[PDB]
Amino acid sequence: DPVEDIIHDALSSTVRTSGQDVNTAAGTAPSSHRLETGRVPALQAA
Amino acid sequence: DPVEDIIHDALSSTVRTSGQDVNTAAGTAPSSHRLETGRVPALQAAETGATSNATDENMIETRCVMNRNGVLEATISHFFSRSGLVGVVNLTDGGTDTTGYAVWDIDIMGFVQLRRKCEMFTYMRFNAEFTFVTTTENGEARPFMLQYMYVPPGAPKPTGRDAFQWQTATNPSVFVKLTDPPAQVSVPFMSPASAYQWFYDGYPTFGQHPETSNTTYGQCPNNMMGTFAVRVVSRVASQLKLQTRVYMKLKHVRAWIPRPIRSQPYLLKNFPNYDSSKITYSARDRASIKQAN
Amino acid sequence: TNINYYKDSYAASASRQDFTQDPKKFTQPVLDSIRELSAPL
Amino acid sequence: SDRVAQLTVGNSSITTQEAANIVLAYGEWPEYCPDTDATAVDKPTRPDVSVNRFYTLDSKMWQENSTGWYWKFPDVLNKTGVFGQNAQFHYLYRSGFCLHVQCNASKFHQGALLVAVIPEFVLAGRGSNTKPNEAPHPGFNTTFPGTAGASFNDPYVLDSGVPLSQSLIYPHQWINLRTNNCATIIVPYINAVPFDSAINHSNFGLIVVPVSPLKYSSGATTAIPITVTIAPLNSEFGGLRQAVSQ
Amino acid sequence: SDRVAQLTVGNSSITTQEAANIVLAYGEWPEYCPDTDATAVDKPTRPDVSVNRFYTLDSKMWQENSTGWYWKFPDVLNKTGVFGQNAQFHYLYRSGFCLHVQCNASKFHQGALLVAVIPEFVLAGRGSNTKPNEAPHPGFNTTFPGTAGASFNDPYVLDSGVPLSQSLIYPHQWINLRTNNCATIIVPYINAVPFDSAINHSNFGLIVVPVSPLKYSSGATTAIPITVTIAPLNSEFGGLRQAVSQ
Ligand SMILES: CCCCCCCCCCCCC/C=C/[C@H](O)[C@H](N)CO
Repeated sequence: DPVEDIIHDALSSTVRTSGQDVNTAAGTAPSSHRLETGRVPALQAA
Repeated sequence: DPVEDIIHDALSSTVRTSGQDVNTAAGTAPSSHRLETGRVPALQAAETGATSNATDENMIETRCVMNRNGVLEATISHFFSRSGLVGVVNLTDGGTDTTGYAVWDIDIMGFVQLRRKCEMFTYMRFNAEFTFVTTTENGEARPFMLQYMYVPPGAPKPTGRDAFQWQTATNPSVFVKLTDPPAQVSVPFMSPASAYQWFYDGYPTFGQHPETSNTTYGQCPNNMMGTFAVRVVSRVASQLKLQTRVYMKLKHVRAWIPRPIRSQPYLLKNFPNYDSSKITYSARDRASIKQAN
Repeated sequence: TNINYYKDSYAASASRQDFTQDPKKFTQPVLDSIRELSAPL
Repeated sequence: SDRVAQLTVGNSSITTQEAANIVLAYGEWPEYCPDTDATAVDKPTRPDVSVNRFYTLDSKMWQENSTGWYWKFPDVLNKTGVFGQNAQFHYLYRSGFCLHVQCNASKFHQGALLVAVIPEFVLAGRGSNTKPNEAPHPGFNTTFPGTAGASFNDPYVLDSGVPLSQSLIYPHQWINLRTNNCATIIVPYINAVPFDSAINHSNFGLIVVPVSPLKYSSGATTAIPITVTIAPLNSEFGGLRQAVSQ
Repeated sequence: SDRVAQLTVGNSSITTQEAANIVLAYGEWPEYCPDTDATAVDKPTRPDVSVNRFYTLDSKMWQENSTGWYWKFPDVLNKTGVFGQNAQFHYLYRSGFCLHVQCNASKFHQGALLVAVIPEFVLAGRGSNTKPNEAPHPGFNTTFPGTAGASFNDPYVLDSGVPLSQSLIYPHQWINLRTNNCATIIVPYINAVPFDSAINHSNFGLIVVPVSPLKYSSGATTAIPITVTIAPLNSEFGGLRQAVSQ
């Protein structure tokens, strides 16, 4: 109110990866062939 | 219905930037750091001809400023509100000069300081406020009387001191004394066109046009608007060397199509001719590139 | 409040000053009105 | 998704793939003469297809020491096209142009080009003499070059005593050989009168200035041309009469 | 749509157009010291603008037989900047850095660079002698090189007896001259104590290793530099006292 610049950041100075509990190994589901463009998990960017 | 092609475009021949009223300067709100991809206001493309909108909030850690600086004085209405010199006449009424009158065609291009202002806008429309200051060559005022007749295009121009044109039963005239505060007159927009033109990419007439000397080029008459004459009110000559400056103001001005400012010096009146031998570079010459004074 | 002592219109001085500015006519005279902080190309 | 562009007027259909962003002069589309302002009491004519085509002017080659070129409108179209045969037969005229200029170069070349329309683009006698009866003046073919388009003599002042540095107040678009090989402008009818003559009063000019000089390492295409394709929109014609060449 | 990047901290505003993907060390933003854990009973100071700027270190040239470089933090900033004059006047300190390193190259060049922060990056005496009183040890300027940043002697073991092959457990980002000319890291305050000294305890290191050697066909730019721009976030300072150089 006297000046917005000091109350703006202080209000926005609040706190800025909820991993689960893995009991066993990771299973897998089936998967069929998929012949489509645009969707690729191989060509990543390490 | 008889054929769709004619009713389609006619129905779709209808009319195909709602800017706000800015009273003050533009304020600013704060802004914090933002570390994200995809969103960038710096890397614009000035090649599209657009202005980059890299606002101050979007570059740095700005603050909150509620500005108050007035923009009233920067508008065109108060930019041309200043009066300024236009012409001088030389009514050399003496023993040798047996004329007693001096005619001067209105051309504001004759003097640079008012010229360079109106060159910034290609088409203008305004009403004028002329002011005829009056004095002798010595700056002295005397007990005499003058006549100031406007002679439109087509009117008979005066021929001498006792001419019949000074009967002025239709031409507007200003009868004023020389011991008087300056005469002042408002003048309307008396163009035959809808707006004045300081430029004309062509010729007034049709037909052939030579390539050796083109004196008719760039002379539109819609702005060319007649003459303006003066005499001393007397049938016999009084020996005095007179020289009256004429000043004008521009009011109710409406500009159009802004034009860059002329940097080169002027050489003629109705033609913007510069000189190839002396190109006046706009910027002053520095020492080297990395030596900001 | 400004007043004219003549029955003509062109004897007034500052009969209506006006704040009206449109930077979009000159600064951004673009068909595709680009976004304010995005990539233009 | 924005680099492509498809403009089609009349039977023509132009496309440019690398150039992007149409710039519209002063934010007003070209429109016909409204009823409440026209003065030509007779009916004007609206062909709208024969004339509204993309006429292509001649190619101008760009050299490493080039200076510039310029044209005048609608002066470039009075001998060619149905629009030429329509302007020679009519005293009055109104139209709005869709400029479009092309300069193709490789991704190894460099250079830039300033493209801008100049309303009421008068020229200036190049001489220090101020004698009114012996004043230098530009010739007719110099100020009305026609379909070919003449070159500049000193582009830094636009051959009019106006510095090129301030020349971006006018509607413009930059060709730059790293990102766009082409440019385009859609300009309305700019004239203080609703109609005008077509073979006397040119409404505006166009300038194509090599600001940054074409520079390429030796071993590539040396002859870079520049073509301009022009297209009037919402043309008008009135006051039919005999032919008039000039 | 993802290749551009705009980071602006303080009065600075950095942009990179070809590099993509900010990597945040360990998934926690930099935050101030919480109330329930601090020990410095006096009030600490939060300038937040003067110090939180993008200070740019010196350029290090990359040669075809180069080995590597490294720096230490916040040691690189103790003589320069208001942050330097703030660390010399305070016993305690806490901040979180926004690393950013740049290596520009052409699309005809090749090469890669491993960029990684190394927490508590100690070094190692290079010698087979195990005599405790005659043990080889790194000098002060070798372990605290300052704003310049020294080079490696054997990068395959990081000059610490740790193989570079496993060095990607740490937060890292690869510069590779085919797809990105730049990289960036946002690292929080990593220290077993809430505050620490600034001219004694360096919180972490940074390494820039030429894994793949710069190789270019002859006839191109031979001098490739590397610049690193660094920017602390959420800085703290406490325990004011006299100046202390080192
Ligand atoms: C008896 C009253 C005398 C004053 C009246 C003189 C006529 C004034 C008409 C003003 C016309 C517009 C201003 C003129 C500008 C330039 O002379 C022309 N546009 C072209 O040179």
